[PDB]
Amino acid sequence: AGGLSQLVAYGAQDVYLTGNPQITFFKTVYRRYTNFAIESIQQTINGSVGFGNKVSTQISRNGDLITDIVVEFVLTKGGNGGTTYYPAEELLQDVELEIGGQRIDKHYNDWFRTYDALFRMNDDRYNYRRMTDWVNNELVGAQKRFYVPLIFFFNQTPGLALPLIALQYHEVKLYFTLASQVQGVNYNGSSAIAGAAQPTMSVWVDYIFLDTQERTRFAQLPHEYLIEQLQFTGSETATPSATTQASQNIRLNFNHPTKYLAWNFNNPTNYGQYTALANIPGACSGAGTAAATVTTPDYGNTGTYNEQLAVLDSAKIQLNGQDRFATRKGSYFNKVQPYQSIGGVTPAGVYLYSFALKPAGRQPSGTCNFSRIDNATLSLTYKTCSIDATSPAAVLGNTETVTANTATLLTALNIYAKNYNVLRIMSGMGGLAYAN
Amino acid sequence: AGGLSQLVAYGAQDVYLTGNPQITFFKTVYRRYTNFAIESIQQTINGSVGFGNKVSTQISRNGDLITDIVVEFVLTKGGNGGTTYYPAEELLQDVELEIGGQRIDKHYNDWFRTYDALFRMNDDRYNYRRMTDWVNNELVGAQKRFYVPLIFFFNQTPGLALPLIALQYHEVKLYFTLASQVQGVNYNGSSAIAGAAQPTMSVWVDYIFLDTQERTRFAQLPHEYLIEQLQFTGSETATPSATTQASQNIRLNFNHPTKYLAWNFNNPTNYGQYTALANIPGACSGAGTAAATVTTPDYGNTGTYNEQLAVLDSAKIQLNGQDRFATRKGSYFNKVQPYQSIGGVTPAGVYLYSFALKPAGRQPSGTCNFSRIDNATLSLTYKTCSIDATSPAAVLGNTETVTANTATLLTALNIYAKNYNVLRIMSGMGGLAYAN
Amino acid sequence: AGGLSQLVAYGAQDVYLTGNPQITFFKTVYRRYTNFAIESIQQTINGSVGFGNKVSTQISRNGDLITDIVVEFVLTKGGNGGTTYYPAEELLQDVELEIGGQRIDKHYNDWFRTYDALFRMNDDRYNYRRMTDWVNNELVGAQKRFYVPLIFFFNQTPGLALPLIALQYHEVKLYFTLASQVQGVNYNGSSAIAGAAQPTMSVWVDYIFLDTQERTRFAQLPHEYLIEQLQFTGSETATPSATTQASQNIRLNFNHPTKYLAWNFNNPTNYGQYTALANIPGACSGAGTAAATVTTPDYGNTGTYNEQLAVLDSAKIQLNGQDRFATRKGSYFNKVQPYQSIGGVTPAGVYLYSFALKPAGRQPSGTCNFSRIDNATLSLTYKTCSIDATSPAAVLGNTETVTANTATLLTALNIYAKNYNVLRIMSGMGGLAYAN
Ligand SMILES: *[C@@H]1O[C@H](CO)[C@@H](O[C@@H]2OC[C@@H](O)[C@H](O)[C@H]2O)[C@H](O[C@@H]2O[C@@H](C)[C@@H](O[C@@H]3OC[C@@H](O[C@H]4O[C@@H](C)[C@H](O)[C@@H](O)[C@H]4O[C@@H]4O[C@@H](C)[C@H](O)[C@@H](OC)[C@H]4OC)[C@H](O)[C@H]3O)[C@@H](O[C@H]3O[C@H](C)[C@@H](O)[C@H](O[C@H]4O[C@H](CO)[C@@H](O)[C@H](O)[C@@H]4O)[C@@H]3O)[C@@H]2O[C@H]2O[C@H](CO)[C@H](O)[C@H](O)[C@H]2O)[C@H]1O
Ligand SMILES: *[C@@H]1O[C@H](CO)[C@@H](O[C@@H]2OC[C@@H](O)[C@H](O)[C@H]2O)[C@H](O[C@@H]2O[C@@H](C)[C@@H](O[C@@H]3OC[C@@H](O[C@H]4O[C@@H](C)[C@H](O)[C@@H](O)[C@H]4O[C@@H]4O[C@@H](C)[C@H](O)[C@@H](OC)[C@H]4OC)[C@H](O)[C@H]3O)[C@@H](O[C@H]3O[C@H](C)[C@@H](O)[C@H](O[C@H]4O[C@H](CO)[C@@H](O)[C@H](O)[C@@H]4O)[C@@H]3O)[C@@H]2O[C@H]2O[C@H](CO)[C@H](O)[C@H](O)[C@H]2O)[C@H]1O
Ligand SMILES: *[C@@H]1O[C@H](CO)[C@@H](O[C@@H]2OC[C@@H](O)[C@H](O)[C@H]2O)[C@H](O[C@@H]2O[C@@H](C)[C@@H](O[C@@H]3OC[C@@H](O[C@H]4O[C@@H](C)[C@H](O)[C@@H](O)[C@H]4O[C@@H]4O[C@@H](C)[C@H](O)[C@@H](OC)[C@H]4OC)[C@H](O)[C@H]3O)[C@@H](O[C@H]3O[C@H](C)[C@@H](O)[C@H](O[C@H]4O[C@H](CO)[C@@H](O)[C@H](O)[C@@H]4O)[C@@H]3O)[C@@H]2O[C@H]2O[C@H](CO)[C@H](O)[C@H](O)[C@H]2O)[C@H]1O
Ligand SMILES: *[C@@H]1O[C@H](CO)[C@@H](O[C@@H]2OC[C@@H](O)[C@H](O)[C@H]2O)[C@H](O[C@@H]2O[C@@H](C)[C@@H](O[C@@H]3OC[C@@H](O[C@H]4O[C@@H](C)[C@H](O)[C@@H](O)[C@H]4O[C@@H]4O[C@@H](C)[C@H](O)[C@@H](OC)[C@H]4OC)[C@H](O)[C@H]3O)[C@@H](O[C@H]3O[C@H](C)[C@@H](O)[C@H](O[C@H]4O[C@H](CO)[C@@H](O)[C@H](O)[C@@H]4O)[C@@H]3O)[C@@H]2O[C@H]2O[C@H](CO)[C@H](O)[C@H](O)[C@H]2O)[C@H]1O
Ligand SMILES: *[C@@H]1O[C@H](CO)[C@@H](O[C@@H]2OC[C@@H](O)[C@H](O)[C@H]2O)[C@H](O[C@@H]2O[C@@H](C)[C@@H](O[C@@H]3OC[C@@H](O)[C@H](O)[C@H]3O)[C@@H](O[C@H]3O[C@H](C)[C@@H](O)[C@H](O[C@H]4O[C@H](CO)[C@@H](O)[C@H](O)[C@@H]4O)[C@@H]3O)[C@@H]2O[C@H]2O[C@H](CO)[C@H](O)[C@H](O)[C@H]2O)[C@H]1O
Ligand SMILES: *[C@@H]1O[C@H](CO)[C@@H](O[C@@H]2OC[C@@H](O)[C@H](O)[C@H]2O)[C@H](O[C@@H]2O[C@@H](C)[C@@H](O[C@@H]3OC[C@@H](O)[C@H](O)[C@H]3O)[C@@H](O[C@H]3O[C@H](C)[C@@H](O)[C@H](O[C@H]4O[C@H](CO)[C@@H](O)[C@H](O)[C@@H]4O)[C@@H]3O)[C@@H]2O[C@H]2O[C@H](CO)[C@H](O)[C@H](O)[C@H]2O)[C@H]1O
Ligand SMILES: *[C@@H]1O[C@H](CO)[C@@H](O[C@@H]2OC[C@@H](O)[C@H](O)[C@H]2O)[C@H](O[C@@H]2O[C@@H](C)[C@@H](O[C@@H]3OC[C@@H](O)[C@H](O)[C@H]3O)[C@@H](O[C@H]3O[C@H](C)[C@@H](O)[C@H](O[C@H]4O[C@H](CO)[C@@H](O)[C@H](O)[C@@H]4O)[C@@H]3O)[C@@H]2O[C@H]2O[C@H](CO)[C@H](O)[C@H](O)[C@H]2O)[C@H]1O
Ligand SMILES: *[C@@H]1O[C@H](CO)[C@@H](O)[C@H](O[C@@H]2O[C@@H](C)[C@@H](O)[C@@H](O)[C@@H]2O)[C@H]1O
Ligand SMILES: *[C@@H]1O[C@H](CO)[C@@H](O)[C@H](O[C@@H]2O[C@@H](C)[C@@H](O)[C@@H](O)[C@@H]2O)[C@H]1O
Ligand SMILES: [Hg+2]
Ligand SMILES: [Hg+2]
Ligand SMILES: [Hg+2]
Ligand SMILES: [Hg+2]
Ligand SMILES: [Hg+2]
Ligand SMILES: [Hg+2]
Repeated sequence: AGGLSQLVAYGAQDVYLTGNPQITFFKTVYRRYTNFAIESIQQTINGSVGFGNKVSTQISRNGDLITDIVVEFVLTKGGNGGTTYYPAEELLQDVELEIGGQRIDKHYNDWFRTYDALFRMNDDRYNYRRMTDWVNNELVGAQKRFYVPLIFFFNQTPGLALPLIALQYHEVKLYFTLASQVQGVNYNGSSAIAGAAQPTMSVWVDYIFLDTQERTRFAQLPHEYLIEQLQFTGSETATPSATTQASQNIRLNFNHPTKYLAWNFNNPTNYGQYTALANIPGACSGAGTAAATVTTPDYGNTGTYNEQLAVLDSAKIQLNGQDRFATRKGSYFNKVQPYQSIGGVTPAGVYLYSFALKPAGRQPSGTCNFSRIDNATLSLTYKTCSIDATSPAAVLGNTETVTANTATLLTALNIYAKNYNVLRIMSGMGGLAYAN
Repeated sequence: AGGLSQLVAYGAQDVYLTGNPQITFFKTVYRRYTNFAIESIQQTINGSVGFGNKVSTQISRNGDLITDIVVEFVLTKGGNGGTTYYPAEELLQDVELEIGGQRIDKHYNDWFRTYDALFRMNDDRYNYRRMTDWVNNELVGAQKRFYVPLIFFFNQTPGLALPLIALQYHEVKLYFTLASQVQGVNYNGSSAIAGAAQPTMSVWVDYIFLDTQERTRFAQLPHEYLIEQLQFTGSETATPSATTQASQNIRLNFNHPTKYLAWNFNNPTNYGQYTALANIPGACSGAGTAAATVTTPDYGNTGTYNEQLAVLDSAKIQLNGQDRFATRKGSYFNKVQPYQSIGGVTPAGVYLYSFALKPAGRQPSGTCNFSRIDNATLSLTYKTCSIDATSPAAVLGNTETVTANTATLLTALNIYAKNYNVLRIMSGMGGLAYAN
Repeated sequence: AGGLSQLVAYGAQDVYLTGNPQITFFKTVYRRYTNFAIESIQQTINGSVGFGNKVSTQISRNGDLITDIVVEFVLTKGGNGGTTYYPAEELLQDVELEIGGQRIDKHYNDWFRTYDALFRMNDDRYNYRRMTDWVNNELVGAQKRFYVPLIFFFNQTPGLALPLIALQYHEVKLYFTLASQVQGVNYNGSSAIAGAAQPTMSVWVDYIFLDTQERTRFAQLPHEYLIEQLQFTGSETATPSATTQASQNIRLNFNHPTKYLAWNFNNPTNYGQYTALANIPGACSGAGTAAATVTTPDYGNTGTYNEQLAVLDSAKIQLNGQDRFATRKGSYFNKVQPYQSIGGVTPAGVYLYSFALKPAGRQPSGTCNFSRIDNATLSLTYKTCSIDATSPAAVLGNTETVTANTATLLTALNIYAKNYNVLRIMSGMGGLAYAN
């Protein structure tokens, strides 16, 4: 009886499962690895740290490899609860990775927002906001230390750790541009906050110290790294109409085998506003009260999952004038494409089309070579922004192809593409195999 | 100092960890794969799309393999906030997969509910409800597009992608039965909603386009696929008593090496009602107010994690009249079995017993061959449904082996079993190795 | 067009991705494994089950291997909503694993709390609280069955399943110490709850039944298992000042290759209180009301993510009087270290420093050999606990290096280290390779 009686229940169908076993689940043999040690070491920042200033850092050569890099910010609130939306993230307006004077990759604050909306999830995503925002209803004057993790290729997996020991004659530098205006810190809307403190900045790089055997191999041998890059093109959204469905074709200027496309429609006035402001809880300042105004967002709750507030009705991609796939609704690129390939949840206003089975995985799993495509076009059709944004009854009770009239503020269209490339390192110098 | 001083701290105990390294964490070699492309292509639906109608689709032969399949529904609300509970999921009452006239698998809406409660989790599970329900407090008349992803074997992993190119002489068809009554869409309780719109349906299949090398291999070579199937038997729950603990033995008519058993006790009147209605927040219409009534649920919040509202007190399985394991409480099959083998959270009223170490994984990891068992029995003991469901003090303050008196409405008992089988494909035809 | 036109877009850059394929994503070959069966079997408990009592269990030899072990508790509430905080977890004050009279590992209730805060996440972590607490606003007299899963080496992965069949001459025993006072069960603060029921205890061990081939191998062959252990040292926190920043150096008495360090500052009066009590929602009894008192916590909401309520300002580790790394703020060890190596979220007051790339993984990925270090020191600097804890305006609006004046109650400092060891099993006896 019990367990033993099930073992005896053996038949011909078990041959496909347990006939002549190859593995066992009850005796794992663990792999032995190369000895190493990790140390997070502070870097020197060249230039004056302040709003709207450009600063740079040349990575010191303390260890053999480098992996994670974190930027530390200390900021002080200028408003009360819900008046900030990822201020530390917005503050890092853009960050450039350079090896031997050659640009390897460059990221932007809006990419950090889009990456977080697509590829982070669950408690990890909430911990990320803890690192970049006030999430405890803090008031005016609250001061907090923030941690912005970089997400370049060697930051995302130790298997791509950048070998400083093999880059003897090439310096590795990071160029930072700090934002000038950050909501809830030094600016409230367009009015500056008097007495707002300048930010203080610190840069920390995690180093790997290798044993003698592997150290000598890294220094003497040539290396090839399959790395990822970011491509970004900022376009102007066609003005959506309250009487007709506007359309638009954007020529895609991308290169290299590309894993996926990701785009959003954002209002440049408000960081992360990817959807239309409306008079429903969390969609505008003072929503559901006598002070409701759809001109100003509920900053702490700028994001939403309500597809009704998204502006894109349908979209498709064309290759040399032919449909790459049949037109799908905007919700397909927001819900189904992340469901099929990511497995998290993406707020409305952020869209994905994946060429890869696993776009979040480092291992390649399907790409499109945009370097071999003469014409690539993103065809867009917008909803009819005819809903009264001040009426919750109208916003919460409407049809698929209409949206709030405040969608006309979503004037900026940001399209991102994540591609692969090869970083060859030999004779103390690094270089990308393909420029375009 | 720092990192380097830890490397020198080397001893005899490090031999088991780093002595003669086999792997390194800092130089990942990625695998090269076969070139391919994905395209989601719309299918033709034969038959009239409407409530209570049967429609079918014969998969067109555009590509070499097929993977994901999504059913698109457009629906209009008939009620306000919290008056729908997975309407798009319920609408797809059952879906049958057929290859060459032979049934390969068949799923049901209640299986989608049970699968979601057991194997989906976190943001992925919330994104799934976004695809199948209104989650933004929408009002009467709100119209939304829904996406119901199929979960047959080739839908769940690209490694089991169905090769249409190798099924030249066998058609692959899907048979859909649409529900007749869906709460919050065309029916409110048992009263039809006047002017309710018929649903519109669309079926999309993702195709894989293979390169010439692999294309020829798939078309000429014989193939064997280790696939999964669903077995379902619907039984009548024994009437639980308010004065004694009712018991019941259900003979299990299952076959094949089975990964796990999953069952629920549901009230057929309400979709997904797996627990007793009670006068506590979220457990009945107007709970905690003067309009509270335990005859009608809070539809938007039909599920619960409160074990007190579950009807099963204890259960065990018997093999040929002998205990397969000692009796455990119903909470064990709801909490511990998912904890030990799934790692998510399952609402009360859904129970699991796993024969596998990893029942959610496609790779087999332990099964029981129900084809070699003459008698398999699920022995059940029910709680004494003697709690006053209208009293929150009684519901929120009671003992282990009692439940709310409204548990007598949980009359339907659905038992599911997930088994393995072999799909052999050769000479343009597919066929299952084992029928029973 | 469509998918097929992308396949033709092939170039020289695709050689690194798809040139001469090694793998395919569309034909997974699953591994065949050794046949087995699982059975959860109840154990005998020696000694009287009660608050403050020590009981033990000698594992019966029903099967070949053992894996998961769960302790079942039945408890009755003595208070209303939010008056319990993981009572089943606290009740299991400490549990010792012993093989042949030799201690293999020993865990504590505070380790369960710290482990849950660091390595559990998402729905799994919420399901764990369902197994160890009331989470449905239950009132006085509610009785619930709880499940405390053990987390020794063979409990966490079946690949380390303890082979009873190979331990013929060594008994495997578990020694439990039950807590004497549990908030919300038999004690309210320091006042006992009259008529509180003694707990009832049950111990269940999951057995693996092996087939003849593998059974004989396990019984005759020598075995080596790479297992993990817990090291714990309890220290007294230096009294933090409201006028200066107190500091403290703790000599670390640890051994073996250690994966990570984890520590907290807790108030022994309240289970899991890792942060200072304050007059903000969820931080003290009756917070935000006329009955607010920072002397008593909101038990149901004892944890927090608000770094302001944490007492540690900065910390670093020293090796033989030299900095192992540069000083970082306490939030770094609470936010960044879990972000970089765990990927969840950790409440404030729990700190991590990892020597491993993946400290939650069983496969070793970097350790420090504390057996080869003569002096290891944790250097601590505390915040100035000068904030008026009774003032929400002061707590929610302050600077980085200050905390609430109630932080002086965080007098206990618990430091944990997770190390590796080798369990050798031969001739029917088990033994650890290294004692220190
Ligand atoms: C994003 O989503 C989150 C999750 O829903 C929101 O948080 C929730 O808000 C609703 C709460 O019920 C829930 O508990 C909370 O989780 C978030 O809302 C915004 O941020 C929260 C923290 C609130 O801000 C706090 O609001 C209270 C203010 O305190 C003042 O309140 C006055 C009524 C008192 O007279 C005055 O003395 C202040 O309070 C005292 O100090 C506070 C800190 C103590 O807690 C309190 O003790 C109890 C007093 O000390 C003794 C805080 O300064 C502020 O940080 C939201 O504010 C809304 O909800 C409050 C419950 C309500 O009181 C607020 O009304 C006040 O402010 C509005 C203007 O905002 C005035 O018109 C009104 O007269 C009153 O003064 C307000 O309804 C925040 O939301 C608001 O501001 C946002 C800014 O982006 C946005 O504009 C939003 O639409 C607004 O609703 C969401 O951002
Ligand atoms: C499942 O769990 C969710 C999470 O807890 C619940 O959502 C929460 O509900 C409590 C809120 O505090 C919280 O913000 C919310 O997240 C969910 O509850 C159900 O769905 C929500 C969205 C509510 O429904 C909305 O309720 C308000 C209705 O609006 C009318 O309200 C009247 C008071 C006004 O006079 C009238 O003008 C309407 O409002 C106007 O229109 C709305 C859309 C605008 O927002 C409002 O502007 C502020 C007005 O415009 C100017 C909406 O139609 C409806 O969709 C829950 O309703 C409960 O909570 C409300 C806060 C409260 O107002 C409700 O009372 C009204 O309805 C009840 C009957 O339902 C009447 O008896 C009462 O007189 C009043 O008219 C109500 O207490 C929903 O819950 C209810 O219905 C459920 C149906 O399955 C179920 O029966 C449940 O027990 C009910 O409580 C949960 O389902
Ligand atoms: C941790 O975080 C959780 C998430 O925020 C909290 O839960 C939330 O609490 C706020 C709610 O709005 C929200 O819905 C809920 O999710 C949690 O709070 C604690 O636990 C919850 C469940 C509440 O406890 C319940 O509170 C109501 C009590 O019922 C009595 O209420 C009286 C007003 C009635 O007169 C009396 O008849 C009782 O109610 C009747 O019985 C209940 C069960 C029925 O539901 C009710 O029907 C509607 C009546 O039956 C007809 C329950 O016994 C108790 O379990 C929190 O309590 C706060 O919030 C309540 C909404 C409010 O009513 C409470 O006030 C009562 O108690 C306080 C003292 O606690 C008295 O001073 C006051 O006069 C009144 O009697 C109270 O404000 C719980 O929080 C409190 O207790 C904690 C103990 O650790 C802690 O001390 C905390 O600070 C307190 O606020 C959080 O723990
Ligand atoms: C947690 O956070 C909450 C906010 O999120 C805090 O509440 C805020 O407090 C400020 C308010 O403006 C705001 O509305 C409120 O949200 C909370 O603080 C404590 O709780 C509140 C409710 C206050 O308690 C009340 O204090 C007044 C007492 O009444 C006496 O007042 C005298 C002036 C009269 O002379 C005397 O007769 C009393 O009044 C009478 O009796 C009361 C019950 C009747 O309602 C009233 O009717 C008109 C009178 O009837 C004859 C109340 O009993 C008590 O409940 C906070 O108290 C502070 O703020 C008050 C506005 C202020 O008046 C208080 O000063 C009085 O008490 C102090 C000692 O506390 C005396 O030294 C002084 O002479 C005066 O008597 C006081 O500044 C509470 O905060 C105090 O106590 C806390 C611990 O309980 C804590 O120690 C804090 O630092 C103290 O400030 C937070 O706990
Ligand atoms: C989508 O957005 C548009 C633009 O914002 C919005 O239309 C605006 O609605 C407000 C109105 O003042 C503006 O003129 C209009 O542009 C639309 O709302 C819905 O469609 C419009 C055309 C109205 O429908 C018409 O109602 C009157 C009725 O005689 C006529 O047959 C019908 O077509 C909206 O109805 C609302 O506004 C009317 C002015 C008002 O009279 C209505 O009250 C009647 O009906 C309600 C129930 O709907 C009864 O409770 C009441 O006693 C009375 O009979 C009503 O307030 C309509 O919105 C309303 O219906 C939709 C679904 O069709 C949703 O449920 C809304 O929540 C609900 O307000 C948006 O859908
Ligand atoms: C489980 O479900 C059952 C069935 O619904 C429920 O019993 C129902 O309770 C309501 C009552 O009207 C029905 O007859 C009964 O079927 C049960 O509740 C609990 O058990 C019953 C037997 C009552 O206990 C008895 O209370 C009276 C007392 O003299 C006697 O010694 C005791 O056994 C429930 O107590 C409630 O209902 C009584 C009618 C009422 O008099 C009680 O008030 C007294 O006690 C309360 C505190 O419990 C005092 O605040 C008050 O001043 C007075 O002294 C009380 O309302 C009992 O429920 C109560 O206790 C349980 C735990 O035992 C829970 O905390 C409840 O939340 C609480 O209401 C359910 O447990
Ligand atoms: C951190 O904790 C400390 C200790 O708890 C706390 O200081 C306590 O604050 C309360 C006060 O009674 C105690 O003496 C003090 O120990 C600190 O709060 C902040 O710093 C102190 C020094 C005060 O600043 C001073 O305010 C008066 C002003 O003339 C002077 O220039 C300024 O330095 C706190 O201000 C509060 O308490 C004062 C007694 C009161 O007069 C203030 O009201 C004035 O300012 C407020 C806005 O700040 C106006 O709305 C009001 O009309 C009036 O002009 C005020 O209540 C100061 O806290 C206040 O400011 C900080 C940021 O500096 C936060 O926003 C607080 O939320 C806010 O209350 C804690 O930061
Ligand atoms: C969106 O459509 C709404 C309904 O017509 C308008 O109310 C709104 O106009 C804005 O707000 C109103 C109140 C007026 O002040 C307008 O001048 C303003 O542009 C539209 O944005
Ligand atoms: C923390 O600092 C607060 C502000 O000074 C004090 O109120 C608090 O003192 C406690 O509470 C007050 C109300 C008094 O009762 C004190 O005796 C008590 O110690 C400090 O803990
Ligand atoms: Hg393309
Ligand atoms: Hg418009
Ligand atoms: Hg079986
Ligand atoms: Hg009953
Ligand atoms: Hg060390
Ligand atoms: Hg202090």
